[PDB]
Amino acid sequence: SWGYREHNGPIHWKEFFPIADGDQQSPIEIKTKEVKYDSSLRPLSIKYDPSSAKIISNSGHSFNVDFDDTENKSVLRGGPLTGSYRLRQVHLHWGSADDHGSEHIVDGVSYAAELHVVHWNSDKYPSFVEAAHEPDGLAVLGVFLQIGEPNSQLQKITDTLDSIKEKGKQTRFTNFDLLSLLPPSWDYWTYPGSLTVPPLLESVTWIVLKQPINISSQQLAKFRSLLCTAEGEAAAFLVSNHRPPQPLKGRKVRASFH
Ligand SMILES: CC(=O)Nc1nnc(S(N)(=O)=O)s1
Ligand SMILES: [Zn+2]
Repeated sequence: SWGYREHNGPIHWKEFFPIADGDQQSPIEIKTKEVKYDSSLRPLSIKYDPSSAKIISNSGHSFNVDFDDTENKSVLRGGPLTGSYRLRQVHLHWGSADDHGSEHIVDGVSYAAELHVVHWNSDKYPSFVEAAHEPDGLAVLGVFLQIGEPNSQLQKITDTLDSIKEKGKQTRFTNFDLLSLLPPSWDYWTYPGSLTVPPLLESVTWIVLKQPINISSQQLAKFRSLLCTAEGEAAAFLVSNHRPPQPLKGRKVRASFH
């Protein structure tokens, strides 16, 4: 089974999922010199209801804050999107050390971590499962985290880490102000890509914010104390869970800003 360890890591993924070498894989390196502004891009419209969050858990590959997507209370619209995309989950990627943990990298630079807000096209498809199999089915908002002062908006999440240390563990997580976690500026880059974890489906319209948010070194270290293994099973820490940048393959990276 896949993972981020030496024997089941990203370089080995093509062995289980041939699509790992697809033409629209994520993440990628964003080279600002090659980015083209597109006036046809609309401003992002983000409406998040704090009552949407339901639970947080350890999937074995990251922590997952799952939201109730039966309702249309939390949705993402605008940007490069056509229609409304319902909020589904929030998770985080990091590396074994502060100097290299983000999935997407900018001009050869890796941030310390990267937050992903996963949405699906509820306007066209019946469920996230089916949307995940369509080119225009998913939209993932990426937020870079860079080392800085402690971020009090992460406390709610970090306080639960011990209760979901083991893979499979979960605890109730509600009344979460996701919006306040985003940077003040929503300027972003967008390109067609895929999920960064198996099944690596190429159904994602990526929206990566340019402005990063802060996290202290102490805070980030807590996520590395999570295990990618289950209780009663041989232990292994989830010290790193980011996929290396993938070949752009001629895709166009667009900027919503000048
Ligand atoms: C259930 C679900 O959301 N699966 C995902 N797989 N990859 C994702 S990511 N890292 O590309 O946002 S989300
Ligand atoms: Zn992710």
